[PDB]
Amino acid sequence: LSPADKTNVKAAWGKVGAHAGEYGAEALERMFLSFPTTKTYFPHFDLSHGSAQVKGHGKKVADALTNAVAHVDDMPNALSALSDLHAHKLRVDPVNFKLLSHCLLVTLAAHLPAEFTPAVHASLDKFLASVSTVLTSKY
Amino acid sequence: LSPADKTNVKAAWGKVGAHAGEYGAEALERMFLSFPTTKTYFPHFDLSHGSAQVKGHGKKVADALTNAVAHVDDMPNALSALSDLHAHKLRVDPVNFKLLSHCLLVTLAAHLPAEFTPAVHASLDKFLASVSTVLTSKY
Amino acid sequence: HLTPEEKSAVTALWGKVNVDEVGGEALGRLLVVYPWTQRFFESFGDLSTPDAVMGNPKVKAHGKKVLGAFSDGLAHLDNLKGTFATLSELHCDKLHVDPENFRLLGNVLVCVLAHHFGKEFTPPVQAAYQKVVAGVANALAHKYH
Amino acid sequence: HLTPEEKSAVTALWGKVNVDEVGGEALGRLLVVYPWTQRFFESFGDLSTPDAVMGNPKVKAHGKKVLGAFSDGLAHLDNLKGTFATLSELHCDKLHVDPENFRLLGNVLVCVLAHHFGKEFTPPVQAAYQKVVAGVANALAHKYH
Ligand code: HEM
Ligand code: HEM
Ligand code: HEM
Ligand code: HEM
Repeated sequence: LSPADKTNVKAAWGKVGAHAGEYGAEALERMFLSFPTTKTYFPHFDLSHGSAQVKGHGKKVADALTNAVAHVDDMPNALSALSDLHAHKLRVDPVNFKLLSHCLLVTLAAHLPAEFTPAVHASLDKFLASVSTVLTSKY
Repeated sequence: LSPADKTNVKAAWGKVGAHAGEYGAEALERMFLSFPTTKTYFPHFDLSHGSAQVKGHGKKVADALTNAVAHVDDMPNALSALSDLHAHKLRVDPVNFKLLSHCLLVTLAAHLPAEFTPAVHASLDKFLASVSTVLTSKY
Repeated sequence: HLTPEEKSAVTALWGKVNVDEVGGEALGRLLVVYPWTQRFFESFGDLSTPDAVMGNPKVKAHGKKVLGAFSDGLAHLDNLKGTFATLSELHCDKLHVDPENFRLLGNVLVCVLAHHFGKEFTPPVQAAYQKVVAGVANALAHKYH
Repeated sequence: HLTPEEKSAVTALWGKVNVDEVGGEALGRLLVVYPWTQRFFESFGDLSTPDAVMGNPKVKAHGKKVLGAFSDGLAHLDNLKGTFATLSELHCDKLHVDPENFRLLGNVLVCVLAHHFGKEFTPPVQAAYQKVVAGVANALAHKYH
């Protein structure tokens, strides 16, 4: 990531703040309704609106993205355990990282209108593309 | 790449040798005939069969890949200039690297049937993927 | 492929779309977020920075034409292959645009609708709009298949 | 859409294809080169290593049935959407396979035809077969549109 993209990502994610866990839950809900093939990965979850488990898993996805922002420079080593889970154990199809990234971008657009510029949009896409690259790096 | 991957790539590309540029030229020809959208990036070229321009470019691509194998552990710094050329100046669509990677595999297979085992197939595909990621890194 | 409550929600929201500005915001965002796409719009002029792209008057003007094509698609959801036969020919035989880029403009359009409607752009509404844009991308891709 | 001299080179080469081995070869390479596709085939047994996959009797057997569907598609290149209607329903509604994977199996088949036929697999022959495997891939993905 370029110095300008790091500054733009930190600006945007700063303003998300204490609502990150809530936005992580909305992104997972949007993905399951819009791309219903992704549901085959959560057969052990209640995937109805306001499910305790989806709220629970929203916080886990958000805390991991906050970590990735604090370690943007050493992402491969910050997420290396999550790269093992998603490739080796779970066997997640790489195409599915692009569907969740799109659903996160739709969630931030809807909550942060003032912050979601063309410039900031572009930098957040590169950032989520970087996070997806690491999470599929055991392939 | 993994230790096993590095070994399979070095061993396969060792047994290409002098034929490197001949093989590169064939891959470009296979690309232009199979995927006709890629012909628009070379308007200043004679793209007819047995073309002198394609043979000379063939050898440039081949030499670029030999360096990448020889610097397998420092790939972003052995291909730094070519990302600038491909991403910033030429605006090459990222789908197109996947089409060339595939025609490069159909060439190595037609010519080295003994060396083109399924494990060596897997190793070359990860290598050309890695080369493709570096060349698109300025997006 | 849209339930009765879907088609009503899609239509209801569309009517409130600023037709002058949404299509130019979506085409502008495609060109900034996915820069390889800028080589097809060389003759539109200055696309050197994000602020050049958004304010470029040819981009705004052409953005209205794209949004018009989408409205025409929404009117004929049961016959999209027939409505976009001429445009598919333009993009596929003449301009040589990879069909993956059609999916990228559809997804960028969904981002822009969420930017403008915020809370109203609910997950069930988003899911109806994804089917539509997938519908349009597959119809523009027909002359390749 | 193939020319007469394309369709005659596609049909000529296929007659020489060892229908027993190539099918298992194509299915085995997909599972080894793109390891996420193994989760669709859990009941086939041991896919832990490349030697376990290639030498796996259920993979070898299932390969014959895939190649046998490719052999029926050539016969009916003018009605693929029809030929592949039942398999479209199976792959998209029951199994939930991402259509990106259909293209990968088509491309792995092309690398295998190249491996066996060598210098007889000419750039113009490959461009004809790349038209077939895309046309197959699209036909399979119809139930998603
Ligand atoms: C930016 C993208 C993603 C991030 C940051 C992410 C992060 C995480 C985290 C932090 C966990 C919990 C790990 C733990 O339990 O210790 C997890 C689990 C999981 N993720 Fe993801 N994930 C991402 C994308 C995906 C995608 C695209 C899929 C599937 C389509 C997926 C499927 C799963 C599944 C099935 C689990 C295990 C759930 C369970 O058994 O409790 N993830 N992910
Ligand atoms: C593994 C993938 C690739 C490698 C290693 C590669 C390598 C190279 C090299 C070494 C050059 C010449 C640089 C010089 O002047 O010294 C070059 C030029 C070029 N490449 Fe690539 N390339 C790749 C993929 C692609 C693809 C997929 C496209 C387009 C579809 C493309 C389009 C071009 C063009 C247009 C030029 C400039 C030709 C000219 O005007 O002189 N490249 N490439
Ligand atoms: C769903 C996606 C799309 C729709 C609905 C769409 C629609 C249109 C329409 C209505 C026109 C004007 C036709 C005319 O004036 O004759 C047009 C022109 C054009 N489109 Fe698209 N388009 C789409 C995607 C794309 C993409 C992704 C690209 C490039 C990456 C592209 C490149 C062009 C170009 C270059 C022109 C011609 C502009 C000129 O007059 O010089 N289109 N499109
Ligand atoms: C692209 C061309 C493909 C063709 C022509 C094809 C063909 C077939 C055929 C003929 C069957 C057997 C149907 C029956 O007799 O009941 C089948 C089953 C199946 N296919 Fe495919 N297939 C393709 C791609 C894929 C891909 C890409 C995947 C997964 C990544 C896949 C996964 C399966 C699975 C899981 C089954 C069910 C096998 C069982 O458990 O009995 N297919 N396919």
